Order: sequence, then structure tokens, then C-alpha cells
Amino acid sequence: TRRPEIGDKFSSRHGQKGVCGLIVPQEDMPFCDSGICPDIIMNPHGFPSRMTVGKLIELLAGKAGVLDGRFHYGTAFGGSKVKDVCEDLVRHGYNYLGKDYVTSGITGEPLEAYIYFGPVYYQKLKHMVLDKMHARARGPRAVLTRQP
Amino acid sequence: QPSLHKLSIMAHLARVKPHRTFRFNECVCTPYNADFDGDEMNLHLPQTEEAKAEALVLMGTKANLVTPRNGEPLIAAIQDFLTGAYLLTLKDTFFDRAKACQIIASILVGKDEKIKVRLPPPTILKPVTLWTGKQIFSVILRPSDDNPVRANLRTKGKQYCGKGEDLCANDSYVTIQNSELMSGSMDKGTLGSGSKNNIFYILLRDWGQNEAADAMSRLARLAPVYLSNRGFSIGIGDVTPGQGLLKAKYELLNAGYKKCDEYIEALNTGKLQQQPGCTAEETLEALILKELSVIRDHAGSACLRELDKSNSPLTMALCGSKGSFINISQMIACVGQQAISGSRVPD
Amino acid sequence: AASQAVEEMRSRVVLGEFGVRNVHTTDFPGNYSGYDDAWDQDRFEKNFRVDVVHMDENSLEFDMVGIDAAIANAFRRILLAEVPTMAVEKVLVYNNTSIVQDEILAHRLGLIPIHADPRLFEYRNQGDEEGTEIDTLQFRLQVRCTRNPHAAKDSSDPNELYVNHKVYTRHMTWIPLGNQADLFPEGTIRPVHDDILIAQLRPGQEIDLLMHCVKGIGKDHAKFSPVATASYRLLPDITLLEPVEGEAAEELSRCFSPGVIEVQEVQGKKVARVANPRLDTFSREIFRNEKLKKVVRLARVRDHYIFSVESTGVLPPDVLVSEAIKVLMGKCRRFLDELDAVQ
Amino acid sequence: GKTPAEFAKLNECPLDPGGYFIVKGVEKVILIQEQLSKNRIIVEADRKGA
Amino acid sequence: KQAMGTIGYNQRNRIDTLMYLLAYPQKPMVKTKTIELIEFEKLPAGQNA
Amino acid sequence: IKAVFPCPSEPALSKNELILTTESIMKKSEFLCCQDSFLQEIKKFIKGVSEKIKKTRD
Amino acid sequence: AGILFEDIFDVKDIDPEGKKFDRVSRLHCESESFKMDLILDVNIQIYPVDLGDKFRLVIASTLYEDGTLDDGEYNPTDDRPSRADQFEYVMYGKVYRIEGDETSTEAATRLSAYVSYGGLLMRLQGDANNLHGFEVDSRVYLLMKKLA
Amino acid sequence: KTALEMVQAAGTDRHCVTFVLHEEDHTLGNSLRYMIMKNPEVEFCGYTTTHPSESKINLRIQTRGTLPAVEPFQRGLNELMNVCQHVLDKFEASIKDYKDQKASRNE
Amino acid sequence: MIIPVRCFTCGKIVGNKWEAYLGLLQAEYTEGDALDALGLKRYCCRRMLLAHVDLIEKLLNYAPLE
Amino acid sequence: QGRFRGNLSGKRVDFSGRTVISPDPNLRIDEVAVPVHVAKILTFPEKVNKANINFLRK
Ligand SMILES: [Mg+2]
Ligand SMILES: [Zn+2]
Repeated sequence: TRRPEIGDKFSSRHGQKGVCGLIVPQEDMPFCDSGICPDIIMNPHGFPSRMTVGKLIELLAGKAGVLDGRFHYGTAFGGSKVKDVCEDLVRHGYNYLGKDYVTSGITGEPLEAYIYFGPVYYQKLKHMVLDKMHARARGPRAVLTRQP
Repeated sequence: QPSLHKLSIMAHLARVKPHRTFRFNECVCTPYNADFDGDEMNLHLPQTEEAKAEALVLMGTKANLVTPRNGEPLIAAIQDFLTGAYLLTLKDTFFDRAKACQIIASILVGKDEKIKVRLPPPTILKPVTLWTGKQIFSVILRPSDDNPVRANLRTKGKQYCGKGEDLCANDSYVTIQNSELMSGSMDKGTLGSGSKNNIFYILLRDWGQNEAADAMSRLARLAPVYLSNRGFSIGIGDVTPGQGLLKAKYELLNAGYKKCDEYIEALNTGKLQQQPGCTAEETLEALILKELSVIRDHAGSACLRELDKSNSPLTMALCGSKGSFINISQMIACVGQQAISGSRVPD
Repeated sequence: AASQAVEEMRSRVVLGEFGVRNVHTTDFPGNYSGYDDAWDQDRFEKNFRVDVVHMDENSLEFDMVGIDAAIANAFRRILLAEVPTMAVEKVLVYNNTSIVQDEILAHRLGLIPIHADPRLFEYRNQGDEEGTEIDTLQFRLQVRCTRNPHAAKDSSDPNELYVNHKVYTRHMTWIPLGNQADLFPEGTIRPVHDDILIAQLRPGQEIDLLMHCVKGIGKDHAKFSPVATASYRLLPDITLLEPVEGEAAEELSRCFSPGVIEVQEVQGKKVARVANPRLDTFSREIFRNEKLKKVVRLARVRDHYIFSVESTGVLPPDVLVSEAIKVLMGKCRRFLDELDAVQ
Repeated sequence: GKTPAEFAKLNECPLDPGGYFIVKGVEKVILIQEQLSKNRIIVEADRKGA
Repeated sequence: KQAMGTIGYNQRNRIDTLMYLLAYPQKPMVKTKTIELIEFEKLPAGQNA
Repeated sequence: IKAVFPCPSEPALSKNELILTTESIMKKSEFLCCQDSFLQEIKKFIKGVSEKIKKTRD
Repeated sequence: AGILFEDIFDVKDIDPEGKKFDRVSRLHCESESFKMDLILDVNIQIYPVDLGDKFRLVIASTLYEDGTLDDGEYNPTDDRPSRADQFEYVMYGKVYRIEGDETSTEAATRLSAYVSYGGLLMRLQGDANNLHGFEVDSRVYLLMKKLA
Repeated sequence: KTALEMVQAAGTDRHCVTFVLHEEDHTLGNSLRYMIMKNPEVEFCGYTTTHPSESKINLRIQTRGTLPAVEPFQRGLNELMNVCQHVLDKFEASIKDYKDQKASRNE
Repeated sequence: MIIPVRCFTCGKIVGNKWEAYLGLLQAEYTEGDALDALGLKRYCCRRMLLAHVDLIEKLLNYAPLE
Repeated sequence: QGRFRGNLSGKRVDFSGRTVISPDPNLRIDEVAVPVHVAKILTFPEKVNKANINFLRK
């Protein structure tokens, strides 16, 4: 059994692949008014140079899907638009753009900018650090060319 | 592993830590061209005192802050350290005494644990007491009264309007005097690894390697502590187009498609004014590419004007950390001509 | 007036269209013009008060007025990570022949809440794999799955064909050690929710394991945390700048939660007023309506918290909040004692 | 042609797509090779300009 | 093609050279029609976070 | 150098005094190690600064 | 009296190039008793400035009217009668660039004094006889009070 | 075994000292900073986790006058402890009052 | 494989809600009403039942048995 | 894989390691954090002299 640690590679179903960097306790996470403290904090600098706006719509449509039990379609060249899931979010009392008033867990004071919560389908890739960490002090050498 | 220039291999002073990954500071990602996406980096431990000493003197990180190619620094701040220092050094930010002490006290760790802090005197005094964020950033350059660093710099920022000379409305003319930031915000062109007039390059050329390395460590320590308590986020509301773009884009597409249709008709069934040095069809290709470049550039100049400030792609493009205005225009207004090998799509 | 802006700056966290303002706690000595914010014990003991607005089994919601963010945040963090409970650590396995693997089964048994009251137990020391009367419990699970001897010819559903085909958590039996049979009455020491599906079986397969509950805090592992979640929000005060009359009140009634804006009649005319601002979630939909952006001032009162503690069922949450305060009192006592041991 | 109740007695997944051989215990797939279409006149350029 | 998931319904009777499984897989929250055609939602690879 | 070492107790130099004390420094011993081009560039820059002083004081 | 400069100013324009910032506005003033013009940045959240307002500005090298030039560190907590009690807005910055104007080719006496209040700039421009006592790297207290 | 270690500054006699608190984190650090900053003799006070692998905070305290910084640290601890005592008493009284008012109604 | 005992994000016990969730989807509720009637307010609890595949009901058809 | 290109030009070395990298800003810019499970294997031969006998005994 391998548990995710510093070094285990996650992906995002949009090519936003990235290694884990830091594992913080639950008490140090931010949280909404409703008490949800997020599992995976994703860096917002990945988005302007890569223009993955599909991840920003996946997050929104998944957030609007878990609140009333549907699965929205993200079918290529079609699928559920933004204008429907905005109204589906506003019917349940969240903001129509997914950004939420979010209180910092470290200081207790709220944050100046709103934070963009939602359920995104991450998938763990096979490249784990426990299979890639390797070292050699001195060991077996070749018989012919006496080098490791 | 793919070793392009000579800073693909440097020598660090190791420290042992419990988890299973090589962990280096992110200011050193620009020499290695590392990206933390499952990248592996080799380790080599020299076995001889002469090899240790030659590694430590010639190949240290502090002794190779500048690339040999043109003399511009490579070890400098990178994304989320530029955006942290840009949002720390606007003219808008003000701190009380509590939050200013909390931000300054993040640097009191490591070899800076023994120094006395020298909280600078406040800017506004009578109605409230507010330290401006530029003073909090200037504590990076000189975090104690006995530190002999006196940095000086005077350069243009990125978004400088050209007519200001230290009084621009954008506040984008950097002036640091006696290691105190007097005006202007920290762009990429003042902290980043781009070119000279980097403040770390000034500290390297005037006050030695040790002060440049201490300043980079203090910034890398301080700027996330500010940014993760400010909050900095991007959502679908930040790349959505307003009404002022959805009118102007429709007008631009109608005008450009009319002028393209008139050029097509002027080639096929009439006289088309041939440009010099080429056939008539190449003249048509040049005119159509010119009109489509006008469509993309005017849609970009319309989408940038209606964005609010404190928009996240706009801040990340103004401070030069990640992205540019082409990307914001390309994911709000209009993706341009898709050019294969410098021409339109071949049949 | 400037006095209005300074007073709003230090007690109202206003919510803009684009970003929250006035977020920091600023009432400290020497930060204002004529005010005096030194620590006065009597002004705190006069202003502080607690009003419990709702409580039932496994939940709680109470207001706190006058405490600051850096103390209410400490109460939340102590509830998440320092109020100890009891959870399984060692799963001693005899003959696990199900499809659920042994590691995943031990991990599922770890997360099950145990209804022991953990003020009575002590921390197990370093090592000490056996344990004593004081510092552990012991649970013994033993489920063997067989075919139902009488069954119809159809054989469709699993509920009729098999017996014990689901291993619930009502199949966990407590095994006492020493005087725990007399210390604890029969029926208290049990798994809490009594219906949690642990594994699932087919005839021939058998689970026979033995669990060792210990005392642990939530900082070490998340199975020891007693709260489902515990948070706080600042109590809002939606206020109106200009009077909202006519058909604007109807659309203002829809730009909020369904229990905050009432609309009443005074002269055959509908005027709106804020009725119950506690029930708002701040969807901020007043900023889509263009005519109504300049009539409201959405703000949070800085020093009026609303905690909400939902327990997992280990012990009822008023006792959780009492333990959460006593842990922080103990943390202050420990450093006072180390100062007195130094000097 | 078998039903999902009868893949259980053979220990085979109903969603296993098939199309791969089994030789000496490993599962091998013959990949779809791409070729140029034979018996057709191809007018190409030579290296030297012909 | 590298996401850890579930190989099939026979994945416990199957001795292969190197097999990665996910302990608690979940089906995606925003799903394409292709996912409904090739039956990816019956044995998925990944967790909603 | 104007910002790191302000000497408030010293008189400001004119044009002729600047050229004179600049040549009085640059004819010492240690400046023989430098090239001729670098001394020419220093004397060119000092002449430019002296012309700026003359234009301002005029 | 350690006053460097004291005059009455009138606001001519509040925001010349649009509201670039939320809390800071770029005032453009002009005086009555002298021919001074004044570019100024103030914090308009704590101290609002309207279009036709008229305030009295003071620039002093110290806050104590007996002439005590000792300032090792400012103490906000200590209470004693100072110069700031007569005023409503007190900043504190450093003069960093005295610069002669270039718009006239000969026989001009307009000087500029750039004073930077922690980033909030101020161009105090006028005749050279008024600005006596300004030096580079001297630390001044700005003081300011609206008039009826 | 000692959880409190006092690292003084280089040149200053006992009025700018850095408290290393072992086996704590942001929980005690933020509350203790809040109760120290109310003391008007403290010019600077703020903590920092040294490294997230480690459970330490470095709580630098710099006083204004001549009093040593151990006394604002002790006063901050005692004031935080008395705040927690008063909160515990008021909260237990409010819980007992709520249960009594609910058990008095609908009977 | 089988339903997780606790929700990944908040920590509420979800592993007993599964047999009630299928029972409420036999009586023709929608998922949006069934998750409300089970009492999952936060959406992190709701994705534990809305997105869960029950593989172990279909892995147990392949287990060896007497 | 001959002698020249395989063994003379670039040859394999020992006392080396290879691990996935992950960021950590809390270090100085001239430090790298080596894991424990690599630093127990990689060794440096330190000759015993007068300055470090008491360190190497421990
Ligand atoms: Mg890479
Ligand atoms: Zn949940």
C-alpha cells in the first residue's frame, strides 16, 4: 500500500500535471462559510500561459453538478454551457462564478480576494517517488570494463 | 540531465531532511530549467578534498548568479515571488502594526535569527498608523541597522507610459535609494531573471555575493507569507468577456470580413492592385493577413480596456510573472490567425 | 466624515464586488488617533457573551461576541487537531479471506468512531504493544459467511441467498480487560454509528480480527479528530443605503437567501427591510443587478462569530468545546511552568 | 456470444476489449501498420532537382 | 494512459507483472459522451477532489 | 556614489575645479595599470558631468 | 518652529488620469500666498478629499514645537503635546531628489522637491526662495488640515 | 526535554529576545501574538514556523524601553489563560441555561 | 471498491449512507432529493455518494467459493 | 557500446543518486535538501586528524 507523499505525481485531466509539494494539516487549510476545507490547492499561475479554460469550466460545472445530483456533459464541440450552470449555482446559494468568501486557517482573518472552489477530477499517475529514488555508494561492477 | 549550458550543474551545500525528494529553492529553477512535474535531477558527491574545494569555489550557487552568455542574472525570483512582491508593492496596500510585524517576522529564521529587526517608522501617523507596503519590501534589502547594504537603482518599469520621469500615473518607475523603495512597483524587470537593473544584480555588483544571496532568500521567504494571507485566485469570472467586448468584436468581424470579401472579388473578377515584388495571389495573402492581424489587435485592445484591475490574468501579465497580454487577449477576445510555418493553412 | 470611515474600518469587513476589504484585525494600542486599545480585562469581561442558537444530538451552533479572530481560530484549531478521542490502531488479523485486502480493511477499521469517553484513558507509551487496563480498549470481529439453507428457485437477490454477507459494524463485539467490565456499564463501549459497512462477503470467506483502540490527538492522524467539521462565520449585517420601494424590492428579495429580506405593506406599497441577516450565505448576487449595486453595503461584523460544531458522535459537542478550551488553558499553563522552571 | 453471467466461470472481464493474442503468457497486440498504397503512379522530386 | 485505475472485474484473479490499483475510485463529475460509450464510468481511474 | 556618500559638510565643485581635481586623481600611481581607452572614457564622462554643472549654474 | 514650509493650498483636480487605485488619489493643487503647485498622493479611505476643498499644508522637520531635533524612533504610544495635535493628517517621508526645471532656457528660478511618503509621492514645485531648508535625505513630516 | 529556549539577540541586553517554542504551531503562536501585541510596551511581536517538517515557532519580542522581554511574554501567557478561563465559564453557563430553557418548554 | 467510511474533505461519516441511498433510489427519488433526504449539506459529502462506483458487488461474482 | 564512445568519452560514476525534485523555499539558495534514505548510502571519506577525532568517534 502506497500513500501519497512528497513526490507523488498527480494529474488533472487537462495536462496540468504536477508533483505534490507540501502536505499541510487540516487545521492550516482555508475554509468557506460552510466549513469545507479543500483537499488540493492548485497554483493559479498555471492558467494564463497554458490557457486551460476547460479546467475552469470543469470546476464550475462539477460544482453545479454535485449540488443537484446531475452529471453535466463536457462533450467536445457541445456540452453544457456556462450560462446554464451559473443559474444552477445561483439557485442553491453559491456565487454564480464559483468564487467564494474564504477565511484563512493560519491567521483566522478572511482573505482579500475570493477563492475559486470546486470538485475537479484528479487522477494519480504511476510515477511515484518510492520507485524512482535511487542511490549507489559502491557496488557491483562489470567484469569486462571495471566500472559500475 | 539534458545539460545545455554550464549552469546545468552546480554545487549546493547539502542539508538532510526526512521526506524522499531533493528539495531546492525555487529561485534556482531558472538555471536548471527544472519544472517540478516529476523531473529527476542527478546528485554527485565528490570524494576528495580538492574536489570539494573546487566545487565550492568555482561551482557554487552564490558564485554563479550571472550567466556567462551576456552577463544577465539567472538566479532571481520566479512566479509567485514576483506576484507576491508586485501585490506587496502597489500604492494601494497599507498595513497596521500587527500585520506589518507579522510579515516582517517571517525572515527571522536561519542565520538571520540573531539580528535586531529595525521596524521602520510608519508612513501615515495621525488618523491611523499605516506602514505602506513598500517599506515592508524595503526591509528585505536591509533587515537590521548594522547591515552595510545601501542599494541604489533607478530604472523604468514594464508599463511605463514614457512621459512620467518618476511621476507616472501608473507608479511604474522604480526608484530605490539607500535600500528604501521610494516609488514604483517591482515588475519582472526589477526582480526577475530577465535582464539587468535587477535589484539582486545591483546587490551582486556593489555589495558582494553574500548580500545578493541573503536578499533572494529573504524575498523567497517573505513574499509567499504575504500572498497566502492575501489570497490570489483566478476563476471563470476572470476570463469572461463583458458587453463592451461583445459589441466591438462583432463590429470588427463584420468590417474585416467585408474588406476581405472585397479583396477576394477584386482578385477573381476584376483588377487587384499588385504589390511590388510578388504575384497577385501573394498580394491577396498579404492583404488578408494584414486585415486579420488588425482584427486580432483591435479585439485585444478592446478586451484589455474593459477588464477591471485586480483581475488575476491582468495582474499576472502586468508583473510579468507568468503570461502576457497576447494570452489574455487570446482567451477573452479572439484567437488569431493560426499560422503554419509562417503562412496560412496549406491545402 | 472621517470618524465614520475610521469606525467602519475597525468593525466592519465590507464585501466589494471584486475583493474583500478591511480584512485585518487592527484594534491594537497605538494604531488609532484618539482611541485607547490597551488590554483592559474588565472591558473584555463586560463585552463578552455567548448565545447558543441551536443544539441537538451530534451538532451545535453558538454565537460568540467580543472575542477576536486569533482566539476563535484557536478554538477551531483545537477542535480539529487537539481534542483527543479513541480510534483503532493495531488490527491483529487471524484468517482474513475476503476480497477486501488486509491493509485496506485495517484502514477502514481505523476510521470508525468508537464511543469511549477518552478522558478516562491515558496515552500509550513508546512501544508497549500489549497495553494495560488503563491505556487501551479491545474489539474482536469475527464473521463467517454461509449459504441460506432454505431459498427459492429464483436465487436473484443477495439478501435472501446468504447470511452475514455484509459485515456491518454491529458485528464488532467488545472484549473487556481487567476491571473495565465494572468501570464501564454494558452498552456504552461500542462503535457509534452502528450501521457502517466495513466489508462484504460471499460464502466460504471469513474475517476474524482483533482491534486495539488507543488514545490519540487529531494532529497525528485524522482518525482521531472528534468533529465532522467545525468552522465559524462572521455574522453579517446587510444594510440599506437608500430606500428600496416599488418593484425593486421584489428583485432585491431574490438576490439573497430566502429568509433575510422580508417585504411588507404599509400603504398598499411594498417596502423591503432586512429581517434575519443571520441566514445569509453571501452569494453576492446583488452585484449582477445594475440598479441595486449602490443601495446595499454587504458587510461582516468583525467581532461576532457563529461557530458550528458537528461531532462524529464520540461525545456531545458542548463537552467538546469545554475540552477545546481546557486544552488551550493547559498549553498556556505549560509555558508558564517552563518560565518558572527557568527562573 | 457469452452473457455477463458466463464470463465469471471463465474469469474474464466483460469490458476487456479483446483483439490481443496470448503467447507464452504475455498479451501481445499486432499493431496496425501504415503503408504507402502499392500499384500507383507517384511523381516525386529528385535530390538534384529532377 | 498512465492513470492508476481498475483493470477490470477480474483484477483480483489476475496475476500480472506489475498492476496498480486505486483503493477507492470514483466516476468523474463532468463526463463526456465518449465516457458513456466506452463504459469508462463502470471502472474509472481517479478521484473527485 | 552620490547616494551612498553624501557629504553635507563639503563645498560643491565647479567645472574647472572638477576637471582639476579629476586630473589630480587620475595621474597617480595605480591608474597606470588600466588601459588608455578606459582613462579616455573616464575623462570623457567627467567632461560631460562638468558641462552639465556649467549649464545648470548658468 | 522647525517649519520648512507652510502655506494654504486649493485643490484644482482630484484624479487626472482616471482612478488608477482604490485608496490613493493623485491630487493636483495650487497655493494662494505663493505661486506653488502641488502634486500629492493622499490616502482617501481614511481622509476623503473632494474637488473644491481647501486645506492648509505644513512641512516640518520635527513634530515638537520646542525645536527638539532628536528622533531616534517614533513612539505612537507615548502621549505629549506635539505639533500633530493641531492637524488631521500627518505623514512622514524623505526628500530624495531636488531637481531644477528644464522648461526655461535661461534665468529661471523654479525648483522641484520630490518627497516620497513611503511610496506616496509629492512634487512641491515653486520659486527657489520658498524652499529654503530642503536638502536631500532629510526626513520631513507632512501635516495637513482642511479649512471651512 | 525542554520545550522553551530563549535565544537573545547579538548586541542587545535581553530586550530583543527570540522565544523558540518546541511542540507548538500556529495555534498557540497566533493567540499568544494577539495577547502580546495588546501590551503597549511591545514594539515588535510576531512568530514564524521554522520549517513545516518541524514543530517550532520563533516568537521574536522587542520592547521599547528597558524592561526585558520575558515580562511581556509572561503577561501574554497569563492574560491568554485568564481569557480562556472566562470563556469557559461563560460558555458552560450558557449551555446549562439552554438545556434548562429547552427542558422547561413543551412540558 | 467499496464505499469509503468517511468523506475525504470534511470528515463526516458517509459509509453508512450507502445502503440507504440505494434504498431511496429504489423508491424513485432523484439523486438531488435523495442526497437531501439523507442529510448531506456540504457538497463534499454529496460527491461521496453521487460519484461512487460499487465495484465490489461486481468483483464478488468472481471470487472463489464453495 | 564500444570502448571509445561507450567507456572513454562518458563513463558511469558511483557515489551518485537520482530522485524526483519538489520545491522548498525555506532553504537558502545554495542548499539542497537530500533525503535521509539517500544520505545513509552516499558517504564521504573523512580522514582522521587532530581537528575532528572527537567528531568521528561519535
Ligand atoms: Mg519537465
Ligand atoms: Zn463531506
